[PDB]
Amino acid sequence: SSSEIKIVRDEYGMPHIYANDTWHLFYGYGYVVAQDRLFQMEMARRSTQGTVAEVLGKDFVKFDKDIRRNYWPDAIRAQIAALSPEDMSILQGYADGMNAWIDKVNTNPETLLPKQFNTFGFTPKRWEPFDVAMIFVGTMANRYSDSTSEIDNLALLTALKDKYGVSQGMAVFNQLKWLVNPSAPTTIAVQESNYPLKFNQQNSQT
Amino acid sequence: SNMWVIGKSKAQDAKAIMVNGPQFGWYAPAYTYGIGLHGAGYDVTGNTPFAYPGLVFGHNGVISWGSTAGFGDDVDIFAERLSAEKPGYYLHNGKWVKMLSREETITVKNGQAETFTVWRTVHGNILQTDQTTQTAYAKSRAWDGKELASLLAWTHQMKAKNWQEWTQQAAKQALTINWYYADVNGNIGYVHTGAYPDRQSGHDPRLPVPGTGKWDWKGLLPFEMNPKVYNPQSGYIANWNNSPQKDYPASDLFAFLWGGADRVTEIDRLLEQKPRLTADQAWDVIRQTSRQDLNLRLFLPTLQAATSGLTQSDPRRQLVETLTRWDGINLLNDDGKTWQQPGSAILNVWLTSMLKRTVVAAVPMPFDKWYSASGYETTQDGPTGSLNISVGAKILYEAVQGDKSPIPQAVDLFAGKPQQEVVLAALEDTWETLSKRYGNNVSNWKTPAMALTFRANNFFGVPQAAAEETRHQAEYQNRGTENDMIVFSPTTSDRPVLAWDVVAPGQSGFIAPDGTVDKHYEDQLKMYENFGRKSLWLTKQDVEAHKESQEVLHVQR
Ligand SMILES: C[C@@H](C(=O)O)c1ccccc1
Ligand SMILES: [Ca+2]
Repeated sequence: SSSEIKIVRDEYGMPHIYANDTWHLFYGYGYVVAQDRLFQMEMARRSTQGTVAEVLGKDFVKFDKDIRRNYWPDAIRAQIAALSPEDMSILQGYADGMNAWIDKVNTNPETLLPKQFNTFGFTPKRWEPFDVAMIFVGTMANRYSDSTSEIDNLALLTALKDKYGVSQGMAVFNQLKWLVNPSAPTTIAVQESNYPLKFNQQNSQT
Repeated sequence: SNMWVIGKSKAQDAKAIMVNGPQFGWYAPAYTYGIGLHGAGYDVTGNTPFAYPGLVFGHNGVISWGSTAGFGDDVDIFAERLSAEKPGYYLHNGKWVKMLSREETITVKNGQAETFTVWRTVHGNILQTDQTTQTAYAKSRAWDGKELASLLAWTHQMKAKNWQEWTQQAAKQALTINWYYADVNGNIGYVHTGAYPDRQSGHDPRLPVPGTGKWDWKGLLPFEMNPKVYNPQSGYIANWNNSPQKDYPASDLFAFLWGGADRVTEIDRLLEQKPRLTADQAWDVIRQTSRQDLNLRLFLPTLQAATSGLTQSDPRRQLVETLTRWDGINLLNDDGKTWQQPGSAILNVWLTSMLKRTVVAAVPMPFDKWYSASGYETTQDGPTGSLNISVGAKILYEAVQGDKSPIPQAVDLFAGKPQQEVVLAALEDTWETLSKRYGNNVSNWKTPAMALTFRANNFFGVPQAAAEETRHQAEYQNRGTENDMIVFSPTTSDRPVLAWDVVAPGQSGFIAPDGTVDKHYEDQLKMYENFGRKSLWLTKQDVEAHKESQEVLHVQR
């Protein structure tokens, strides 16, 4: 059956989804995620979109604001709207599968609502592809691929030049924050290859 | 995060072994989620953070994959030129261009809502800080507009059946991530994936650039530039967030450096020590690296030289002999509280003192603070992440290397003083400090061990569980939040692939309304603790033979 989704859990509760098409496969995935980690995923959704204060109060306002200033929702949405039917099926299925479990949860909360929801005083709401996408954007791209301290760096370089003079100051910055260091142990050995690009290390943009 | 991939020339009783230990911090419930997908072109098993559609750690019976953060420099900052007369505009390519802007409202439980505006330019969103009537800074990511593509690339790579099909997906992943490959035939590979900017000539990527136009990126570098290797002569691929390749520049973070001192050497050493390794020995590398003090190996020689000519009764000399006899592998005493040996405490005190006398003394306040951490700092809950060699220590290491360092010592961190004298003075501080605390009989020193906490708040500091759900583990271990190993073509099995992982505390985070905790709420916690692991199933028959429950849904889109 093209509509059949089988879920089999192993000795550790780990789910294996069996389905025929893209949408049904990820529907199953979303379904088990909602069974296993609904509260964790609900709060994750909120962290990545900056809507924690809605449920936890004033101590999270600054946090919410910082989250929102660090991305552009409409751009994320446009990336989703440009997705092919097959790719969309991944995000839509996943969101739908979660929704299927969430509907069952809010229909019979006396036995299915994770205790944390009663404890924090709110109930779970449905998901859309945007939400699924932001889990990834907020916890992977923003946590691990969004690092820079250039402003602080220029501040440090500026102090070094004030203390040691211009030429020496530049030299000390290249000593505390080198661009490259040839003695750095590398995952790819020198025998294999090297990076062919050379960079300015004199702040020549000024 | 660490990773070692052992190829055919170095695998024993197998053709390839992959062992990944991604270091995300420790949380309850688990940071990653175990999942198997079978259909629509997928056939995979493994586990992945926040249940992303794409499994970051897993295999498909033909190839296996993993990741560690790359930390390449894929973000630059553009100093936009503003004008009081044109609020909301910035100067770009000769014209006053209108910034993108949006209104947001923070609704607040039991509080008053707050409304504010977020601003963006052609370079990226505007930063709140460092704002002036004339200037605002935009954060420019090489991956801007490629978020979804990276998410899909991570999903589609799961269907790859060889190096060519896999690198095709790797070229679409735009975040700065190290990707690793291994396959049933014993092939192994690595790609420092991501989008990287094609910068103008003269653009120092560690410092901001004007946003008026002349410094705009040319575009993005092509995939040909991304560091990669397939079946390296060494016969192995090891990484611990260290540099991918010779002459490859790191992230611009002032606290981040790829230099002579790198924790990855700890892994290279164990892989080179044995010509071939079995799956069990490759797994054992987790236990060993998770207990290895990372500073011993770097400063011991310096410590020996300085005390080599002192009398036997010199207490400075004796702290060094202590270190010399030590393997640097910390173990817990029977008490579950202290370490069997005092080496880390010694190095910590000595290093803290060295930095304050050297790097710290040469940097103008308040930047000096950036270089004073010894890398042993922690709270009673223990480290929130991995342990690493501190930025100051890395700089200090170039200094004690003398002429063997390729980094010109523009200023002498030792300020004219002989290195030995400064090393001795720091040993003197260490002895005074430590002997005053533990007494003069070193052999009975019971110094504090680091412990580990699976936190109830997620990485953002937002509760993802109730406080009481926090889990504790006596022994801190500098290892992955999860560890998975995939072994291809194991000679002692009936399968062409075997795989294991550990997802602690457990697969499930569910607690019923009455407080009844799921059967899979904490069944992997003790396993994590003792470097244990459970099997990951892939084939229909394996999953079926190990089934605990089954459920069938009938649904139409
Ligand atoms: C934890 C983080 C890292 O290595 O720093 C990471 C990011 C992306 C994939 C694996 C690990
Ligand atoms: Ca940069």
